[PDB]
Amino acid sequence: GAMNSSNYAELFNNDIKLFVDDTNVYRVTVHKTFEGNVATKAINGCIFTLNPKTGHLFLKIIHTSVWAGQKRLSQLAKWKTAEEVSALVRSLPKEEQPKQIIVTRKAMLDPLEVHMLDFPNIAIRPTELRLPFSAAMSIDKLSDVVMKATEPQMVLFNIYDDWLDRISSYTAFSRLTLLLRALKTNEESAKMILLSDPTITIKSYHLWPSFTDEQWITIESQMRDLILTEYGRKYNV
Amino acid sequence: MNTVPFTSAPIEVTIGIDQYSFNVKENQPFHGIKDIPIGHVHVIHFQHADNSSMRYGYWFDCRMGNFYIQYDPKDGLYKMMEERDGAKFENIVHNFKERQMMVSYPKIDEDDTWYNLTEFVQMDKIRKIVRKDENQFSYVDSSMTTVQENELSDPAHSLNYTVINFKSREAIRPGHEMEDFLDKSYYLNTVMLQGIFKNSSNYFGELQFAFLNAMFFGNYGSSLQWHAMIELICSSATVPKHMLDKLDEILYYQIKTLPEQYSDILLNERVWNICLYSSFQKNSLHNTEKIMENKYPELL
Ligand SMILES: CSc1ncccc1C(=O)N1CCCC1
Ligand SMILES: CSc1ncccc1C(=O)N1CCCC1
Ligand SMILES: CSc1ncccc1C(=O)N1CCCC1
Ligand SMILES: CSc1ncccc1C(=O)N1CCCC1
Repeated sequence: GAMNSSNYAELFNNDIKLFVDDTNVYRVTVHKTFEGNVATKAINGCIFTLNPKTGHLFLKIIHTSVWAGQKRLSQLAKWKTAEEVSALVRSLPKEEQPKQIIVTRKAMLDPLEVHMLDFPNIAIRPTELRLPFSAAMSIDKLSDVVMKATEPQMVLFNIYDDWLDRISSYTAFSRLTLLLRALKTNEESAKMILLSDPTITIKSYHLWPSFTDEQWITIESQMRDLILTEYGRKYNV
Repeated sequence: MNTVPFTSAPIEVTIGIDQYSFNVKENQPFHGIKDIPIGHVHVIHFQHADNSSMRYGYWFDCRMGNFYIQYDPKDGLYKMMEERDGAKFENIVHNFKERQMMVSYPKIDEDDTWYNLTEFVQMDKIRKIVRKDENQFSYVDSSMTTVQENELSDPAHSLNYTVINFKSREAIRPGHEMEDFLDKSYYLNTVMLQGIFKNSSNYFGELQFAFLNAMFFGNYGSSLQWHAMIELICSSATVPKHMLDKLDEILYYQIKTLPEQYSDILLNERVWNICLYSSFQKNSLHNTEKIMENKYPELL
């Protein structure tokens, strides 16, 4: 059924699964019109579809043209997400298709269930975890490819870089969620922490630097401090 | 006017005939119900005094044969039987009427309630939902499960209602997923009406039969069927005007007849609030919405 803290380790077993986050599919800026009314302008978005065991991020870029002439866009966005995830599953060989898809928001259950009726053996699951995947657009290279897109496009990045050569997928997911939680709570500071040392380069093909094991410990501690810091600033603690 | 004689009443039982219920005491000189209106299906149903478990009963149409009730002390229930000897039957009834051993179907003349509850219900369609082809009447009890319930266990004893599943490949056209899920008109009009039921009368007949089974037997599966068939119409943006007007009348009389004190065991809060207040047809069921709001405003 639902994915929570009791069954957290199931994410890293050998049954293929994907997380789907739709919080950046339909993105707008709100502005005033010449007549003093309010209007929205859509900007490019993305579906965040992640294998938490391997780090494979299948980033489907949602170009603003898909909204043209459509109504009820927040509702359409959930069905467009489900359509694209179903299309991705069908494109994958049978032995690569997921056994479970975990949606980060419960409003995705029915749209994805309906689009996946042809796959009765794939379980569609919600989660009780509050995952910080909305902050994926705070990863500079991901935000860049989304904003530059002139047409629908799928892009592939490993969201763990080469970490799995040295750590397990449990630890890698934990690092990722800590980095994203920090970028979500204070993006400026988080980015300051990550690139304050010009000798650790963010490598061309990597989202975060080439930190050594010891440097990741320092980074991870600085990120917890930031999260705790912001928690205190927020709540006056 | 037709008659269903009883051989005897050896165990204390509440007997119902359509919307009327009455008590028969153990070994009371009861020998049936006379003056049953011709032209309608009817249901004669039972709840034993010593075990209110298993309400059960029989759907029948006196035009299709001569039927009587006889208690079976081995299987412990009142059974419907057909008498093939016409002159034997007429002679039996006449003696029981002369001795005034039969209660009278008490049809008030102003009253169209039973017609309005069974307008589209036909014996031939009942007998396809309830499969026991050697009899002209159909047995139903509270515990019988529907074909759907058994997909999700004895098939000879099932209620074969038409399966209605909103998240099913039958309900959803490849490539129209959002369209078909949010507006169920394709499923209602093409799959169900044109395809399975053939016409709205047959659809309403199954809807009305499901309600009556749910209310008279407290059959949970029947209740699920009734609400599913309501929701399918209310959740369709394109419904013929005559179907909406007839549905409003059908539901009005069903809600009017429901025992006030069973509205917790026969009415689904989600379906009714959705149907009356959120659905495409939220404004098309004026009679049903008014009686619901005045009779069961808690549920809403
Ligand atoms: C970053 S996506 C990725 N990464 C490394 C190797 C393959 C893929 C990929 O597109 N995949 C499609 C199904 C199997 C994996
Ligand atoms: C067959 S109706 C019947 N039978 C036996 C005793 C009374 C009635 C009767 O007039 N009824 C009207 C209200 C409920 C029952
Ligand atoms: C009309 S459904 C009904 N009627 C009378 C007694 C019980 C029920 C009921 O809610 N049920 C739910 C589980 C099976 C039975
Ligand atoms: C006719 S509705 C029905 N019938 C029998 C068993 C379950 C249901 C039911 O409520 N369902 C909800 C989703 C699909 C099944």
